[PDB]
Amino acid sequence: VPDRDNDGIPDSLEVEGYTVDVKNKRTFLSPWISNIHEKKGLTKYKSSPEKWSTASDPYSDFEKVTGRIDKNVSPEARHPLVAAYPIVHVDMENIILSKNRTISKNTSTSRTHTSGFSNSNSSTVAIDHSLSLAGERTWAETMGLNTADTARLNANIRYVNTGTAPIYNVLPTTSLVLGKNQTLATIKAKENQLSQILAPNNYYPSKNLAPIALNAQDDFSSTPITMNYNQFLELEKTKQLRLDTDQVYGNIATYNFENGRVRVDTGSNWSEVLPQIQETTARIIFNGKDLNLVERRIAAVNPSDPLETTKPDMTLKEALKIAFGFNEPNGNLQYQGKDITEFDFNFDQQTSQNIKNQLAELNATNIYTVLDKIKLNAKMNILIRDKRFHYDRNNIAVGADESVVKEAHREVINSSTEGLLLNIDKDIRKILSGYIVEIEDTEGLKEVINDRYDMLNISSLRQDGKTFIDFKKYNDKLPLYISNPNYKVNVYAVTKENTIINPSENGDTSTNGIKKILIFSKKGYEI
Amino acid sequence: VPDRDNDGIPDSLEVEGYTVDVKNKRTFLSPWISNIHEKKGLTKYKSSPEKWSTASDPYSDFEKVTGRIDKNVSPEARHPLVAAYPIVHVDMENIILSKNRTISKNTSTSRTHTSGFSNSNSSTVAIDHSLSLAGERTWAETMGLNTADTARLNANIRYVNTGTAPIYNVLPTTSLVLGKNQTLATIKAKENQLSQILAPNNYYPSKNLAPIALNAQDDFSSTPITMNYNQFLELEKTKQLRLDTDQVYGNIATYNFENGRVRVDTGSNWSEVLPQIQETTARIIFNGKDLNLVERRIAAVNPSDPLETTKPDMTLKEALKIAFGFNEPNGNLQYQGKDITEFDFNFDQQTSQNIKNQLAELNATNIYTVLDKIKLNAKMNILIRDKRFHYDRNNIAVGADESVVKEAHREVINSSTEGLLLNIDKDIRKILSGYIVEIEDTEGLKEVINDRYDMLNISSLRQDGKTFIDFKKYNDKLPLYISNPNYKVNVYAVTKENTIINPSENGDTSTNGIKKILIFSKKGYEI
Amino acid sequence: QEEHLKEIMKHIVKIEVKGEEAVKKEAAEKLLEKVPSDVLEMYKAIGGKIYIVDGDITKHISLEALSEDKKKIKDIYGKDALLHEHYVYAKEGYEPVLVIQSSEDYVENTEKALNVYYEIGKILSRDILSKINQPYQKFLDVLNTIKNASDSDGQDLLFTNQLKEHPTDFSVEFLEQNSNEVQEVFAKAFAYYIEPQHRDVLQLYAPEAFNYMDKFNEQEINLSLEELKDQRMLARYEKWEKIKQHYQ
Amino acid sequence: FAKAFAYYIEPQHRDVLQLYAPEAFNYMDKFNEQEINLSLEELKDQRMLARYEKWEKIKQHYQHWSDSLSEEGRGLLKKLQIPIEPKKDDIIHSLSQEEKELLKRIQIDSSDFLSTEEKEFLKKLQIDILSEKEKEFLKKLKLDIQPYDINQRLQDTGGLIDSPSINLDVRKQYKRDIQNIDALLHQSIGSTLYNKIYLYENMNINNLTATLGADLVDSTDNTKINRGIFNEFKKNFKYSISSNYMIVDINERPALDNERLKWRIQLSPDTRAGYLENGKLILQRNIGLEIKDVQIIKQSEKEYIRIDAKVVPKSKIDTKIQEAQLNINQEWNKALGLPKYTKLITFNVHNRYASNIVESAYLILNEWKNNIQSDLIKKVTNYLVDGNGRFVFTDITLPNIAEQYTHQDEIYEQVHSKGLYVPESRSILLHGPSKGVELRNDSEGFIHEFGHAVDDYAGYLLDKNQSDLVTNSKKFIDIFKEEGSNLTSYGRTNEAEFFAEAFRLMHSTDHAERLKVQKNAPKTFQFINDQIKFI
Repeated sequence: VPDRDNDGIPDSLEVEGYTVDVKNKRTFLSPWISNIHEKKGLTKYKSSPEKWSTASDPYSDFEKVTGRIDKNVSPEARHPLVAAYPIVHVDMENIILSKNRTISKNTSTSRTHTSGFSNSNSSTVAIDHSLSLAGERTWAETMGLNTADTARLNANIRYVNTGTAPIYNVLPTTSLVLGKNQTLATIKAKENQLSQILAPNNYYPSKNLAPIALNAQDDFSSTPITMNYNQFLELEKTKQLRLDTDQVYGNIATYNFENGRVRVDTGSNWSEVLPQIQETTARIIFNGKDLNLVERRIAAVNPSDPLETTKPDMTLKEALKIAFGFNEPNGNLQYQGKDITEFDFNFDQQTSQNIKNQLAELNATNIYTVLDKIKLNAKMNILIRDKRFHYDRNNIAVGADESVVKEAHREVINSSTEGLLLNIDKDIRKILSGYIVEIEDTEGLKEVINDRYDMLNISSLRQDGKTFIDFKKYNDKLPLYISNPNYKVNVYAVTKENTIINPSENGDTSTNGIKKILIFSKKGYEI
Repeated sequence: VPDRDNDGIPDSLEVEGYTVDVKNKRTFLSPWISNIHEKKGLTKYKSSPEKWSTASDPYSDFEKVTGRIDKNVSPEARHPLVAAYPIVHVDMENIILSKNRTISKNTSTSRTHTSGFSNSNSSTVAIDHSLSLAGERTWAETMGLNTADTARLNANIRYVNTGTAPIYNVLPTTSLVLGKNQTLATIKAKENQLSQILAPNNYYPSKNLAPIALNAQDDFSSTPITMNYNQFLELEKTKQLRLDTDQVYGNIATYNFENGRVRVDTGSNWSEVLPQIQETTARIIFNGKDLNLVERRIAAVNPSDPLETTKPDMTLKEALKIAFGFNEPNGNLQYQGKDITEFDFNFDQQTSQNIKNQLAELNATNIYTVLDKIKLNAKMNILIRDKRFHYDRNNIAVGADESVVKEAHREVINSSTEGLLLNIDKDIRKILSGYIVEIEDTEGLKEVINDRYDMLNISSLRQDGKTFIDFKKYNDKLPLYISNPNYKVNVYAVTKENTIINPSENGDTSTNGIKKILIFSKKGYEI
Repeated sequence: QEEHLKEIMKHIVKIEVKGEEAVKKEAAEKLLEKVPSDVLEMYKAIGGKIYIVDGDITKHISLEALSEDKKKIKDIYGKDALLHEHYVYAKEGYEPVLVIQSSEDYVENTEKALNVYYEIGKILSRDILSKINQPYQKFLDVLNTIKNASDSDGQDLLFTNQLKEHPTDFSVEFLEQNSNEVQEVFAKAFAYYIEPQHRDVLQLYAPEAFNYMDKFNEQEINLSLEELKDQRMLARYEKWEKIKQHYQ
Repeated sequence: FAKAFAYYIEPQHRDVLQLYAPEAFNYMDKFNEQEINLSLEELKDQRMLARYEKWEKIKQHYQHWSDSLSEEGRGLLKKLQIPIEPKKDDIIHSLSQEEKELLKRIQIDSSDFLSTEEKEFLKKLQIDILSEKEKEFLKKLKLDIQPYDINQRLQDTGGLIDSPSINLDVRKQYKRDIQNIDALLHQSIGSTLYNKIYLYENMNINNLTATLGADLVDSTDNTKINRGIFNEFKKNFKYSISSNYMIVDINERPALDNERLKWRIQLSPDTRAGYLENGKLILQRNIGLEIKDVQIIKQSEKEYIRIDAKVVPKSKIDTKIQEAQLNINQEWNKALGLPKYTKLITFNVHNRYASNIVESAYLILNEWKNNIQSDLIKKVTNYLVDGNGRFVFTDITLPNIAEQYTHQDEIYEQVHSKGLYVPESRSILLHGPSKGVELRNDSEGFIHEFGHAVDDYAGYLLDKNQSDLVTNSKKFIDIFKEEGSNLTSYGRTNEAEFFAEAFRLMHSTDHAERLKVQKNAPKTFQFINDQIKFI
């Protein structure tokens, strides 16, 4: 039996379909039989008879499907047509400031993607704006910063691997940037210190250990991160930073046939492979799971190249099926309940043109029908986002239609004079910055309790996942008073897009010019 | 005879069952015969026909069972289905403090485990609170500490290997942490100095030598462990320190067939193997032996992976049988007398769900019955702790039900006016902080001799394991007086959980608000 | 590295289990195999045959009722031993009989095979050849060459104490007057010669004895059978039958 | 069928077949590479013209041989196909004395030794003219009324043509005719004109084993075969040897009612053979055949047994018999306690059902030991070895082996039956092929013969000088006069058979039979328990 690619599997099997199936204790490779394998829940593999690794990453077609492989490659990447490679970005948990009266705020970071969008990781941190201290109005004064002073920046970060394969020795160099181009610092690539592993969906260091301190705390530079006044001003007006990271990972862990040992070979290095993967696969970005950008690459054919025409034709439907988890309970593509029709398709200009052609030779207008007839070619970039939410320039979930917001609140488990304990779907509370509470006199007056832009963070989360809104937090540590059991109690929610991050022109602090959505309205009797 | 895994043993033998048995002076491998091998007390081995090492650690199926292996690997790990790997944690024996009149106290450490528990070793020290010196009330003053001063910390530590395999060159880096995230110091990884061996259940340096001084005593840093005042305050209120250690061990010792030489190969390093083990085995934690957390890993099947379905099915009962020493005198699982029913089973949320399923397809509710019908899958975490003791958040033994405490004392070997000489079960005296002695007037009065919160450590241990309570220790070096041969002498015991570690609000030192259990009450003439 | 695994792997992995009792039969048959067949035919021709018992050799019908007195036996090395413990005894009489206790360790070890071969050599010298007085001058000549030779420990290896004290060279009369001692020396040499691992020792310390036995087992044993047969009337008569029939 | 065939032929799927359908793979594996070349011929075997073309092709090659045939050769070949029945006038003219008048008034129909055809023969013989001296003259007469049948002599003697079992003149005649026939078959089949040639022969099951032949055919519907007995027949049928002259056909022809075996025999170019003008071939004697397969087939609504076979040198099969001889002797010498090298279970077989005889030894003895008291077996075996006796399993008639003829010495003293015990030689003979007119199986035949031997040793222990049985002692003859007729009619014949019959029954495998003998002959039961005590 011929086998040109020298990858264990014979040619015909690779072209037509095969599957590995365990017979009591021995595993053997078999040609796909329609009737005996389908009942057993086995996947029909296909691959290239002329490629030692159809995806082009460092694991052979045979190794992947057979399980002889670094046991850390994520499961969904075991299928021969899904490239397995790392994607490391940096997540900053909190910062602190002073001058070479310590501004200590918690931060939230999200992996970003913007638009002709290219293969380079960047993240984006947002510093909390809410006033942890009552008296700390205006940062410029809480820290004695003068026109001729300089502030020091000291943050905590952890690395997150959201890819599909482990990195071993190296940790990426990564540069912090404020504004458009003001590079404050480049985080050194520590040497011979990352002897641990970053498996997919893991943190370094783990959630159980102190996070890696950004400032060295040693003698390398007394304050490496100096920062002039004007810069500090820029930061105060924008409250946003960027973290750009490159692709310099370590070596690769390979499987040895003589004894099954996985040793990090010093010859193979990810910086030689990534270009290959990136130039021969179609890339699909999905924010379905938890509104975070998950990126996968599928091996598609490229007409111009002989060796490349060898790869099995890949239709979009299958791509979604094998890369993310879509299935067919009733033949309708859906991801854990949500039908495929609730998602957007966005394409780069190239891919757009190509798909318009494909839709023309078939005489169809709605791609959601002819979904299983769209051929993927190499280098297409596709963005599938939930259709219900509003988005900003960096494709981060930022808001939503008010009506959806209301349905998300229609389940009042209990109500009293001390607050609400709701049970809301975990995804909505990442596009709500806070709530405005107000009381209405029986004759139409309006009293807003937390009537300051930076006093909205009143919604905490209990250990049983029930959100609890506390009135006494930014009140006077006093219960909630009502001048009339007929006075209505109104609760409003403020979406991210409509929030204010700095005092206005004339330093207005009132919540007047804020687009507010009605979220609750029960009279005194109900409470 | 075919043999794909290339591990010496043929396929059929590995799948069906075999055993090694010494025939007068020559050792040979045989297929298991039910009737002629059982009377000889030989174990029935099974393994994977497609894995050079079923556990996935660096010793072949053949080497383990035949004995050709580093003679240091612990006995229980010789069986092919039990992973052999190291588990190193740091034990701190005593500390001393001063200012850049030195408080030198002995400490006790316990390897910890807390809850969603992850694969990283950490320990926890507790500093003795009892007053060694009468006049040393309030640490803040025994050391001339000022608001703008700094104290120096100098402790002694030893490394403990509680795993099942030896480490050779390296010794792990480990960082001390007070409170939640305040890292006081990271203990350097001394270079080319741990040329000795840490066999399982051993100390480095051995119990017969001075422990490794933490402070260098050289010129590297005058006081590497600086510590601001506020830090010192937290420490004074809590008396707890955490020791987090990572997994960077050395190389691996391999067996050479040509001459039987065990050489440390510089290519293979435990930091490449542990991930494999950690992702393909079920982990069982047991505190049965001496109330210390012993962790073992057993090779279990993982449905999703072809190569992995090859491993022998593992039932919970057999796992306990081969990993820890449980046996069946009368067909009832037991560990040295204690029936299996005296232990709790706690499971991580995943494993919990999985086992609930397993209990559903069998229609049973008490797992203690259906024990031999529970299949283990990869990645389960199971925690088996003694049902009789109360436990704290870090699963350390901390207290117990009063009835057990009283029953543990019903054997009065001797009683006089100078103290008791008991013989108690070695495990109980690890949850008792001390005793309150009092004398009772014939009309109900109450005189507590050692009436101070920090004066409880009055129970020593004689060289024959007989506990001796000394009254003259925290007395006035005088014997015990009794105002009436009819007056009862009452003794109470205070368990750790119910102890106080700092003076109260108004600095009360009296044992009033301490939950005390009566342990003894004999009249004046019954002594 | 992969090469070595194969030999150790083969030595240790018994593919199938022969059985509990088969091994015994296979062991004994292999042992008796190494002795030249012609000896077995001579033994059968003179009567009694070897039977392998399984239990305590001390208690068997054939031997319990005869030779009770000879409970003291001396192994090949000259150390005493009691018959019950010993694993092989033989008896010379009207019914020459040889009894061997079955065991599974005759291929694996060698010290037990040496005692068995020693007994076969004793049967050969005392019961077969003695009917023809085959040990004679050639044997006496080698024997005599062993006693007088440069510090040859060979004597220690083959002679008992009685021999080391005959001052002069060996004489043809002595063998006649004393014939148990010489037959013993013959038996020992025979035993050491058959067993592969001891063959070298023999040729090393008693060269002439090795040469003698080599030519004896090589081409001087068929003559023993033919000459023995020349005593049997029926052998002569069958011979006449065959010769007259064919050329008739 | 088609599906399996497809998966097996396609290289890549063959392994899948073997993994999920092991049995199917084995069947197809054996099917497509030897039997397949077979079934083609049978298709051609249906077309008349193919039959006639191959027959004619076979003719010319033997044309030269046929053209050179003399008169003596053809006359001999004539005699071989049709036996010559004996002519009455010759025998009548051969007696002429007082014995014939004496014979005149004899109770003819009272001799068990005679068979039906011989009774008929004598009854019509009496057109030319009891417990005494007349059945011995009838015993002699039996050795003179047998038909002159060369082929019968050849299986009865197993190729040992010098057997003194018949009159000398007849013996010379037979030797001469057979040697002449041996010279006639000088032409080998070997040619460059043809490859594998298959020939056919229809055979009656009763010729090989009358024990199986009685229940082979389904009791209700004669067109079906009982699968249970078939499996037994097939179990150990692995090789066979033909010592006599095979009369084979060329084209399959319909068989008679009693022929249920349809043989397909392949030949070798070296096999010597003769051609017959009537579409038959005469094969040389002493041919060895290995059986490759045994199956049930259907034809014209009736079931049959298809048996193939391949000709090979007889020596190759003979080696199997000697190696079997050594295996059984080594195993039982250890199991009994006999000297390592004894020749005890020697069996010599030269017939069509050989392999079953050998394998059946490993069963008759297993049933023999587990059913008899260990000490009796050991003691009697010891007695037997003390002499030159050996057990003898054969497939030729008993009168021709060796031991039986010599000691009796009279020509007329010949006896043939299912089993026999010779005191002079102390040997037990078990003829497998025949079926006991009484016994249910072969094991019982053995135990019966064993009884005669035990009776001899038991009688031997009482006194060494005198040769006598336990019977003939006045303390048993009387016992035979009272209870002798309370069991089967066969044992009523005389004391020796009675003892043997009682012995099997007292040791039968069916406890019920034992109870029967308990409640029907209470005296004998304590007597038997008293002779066996001597141990």
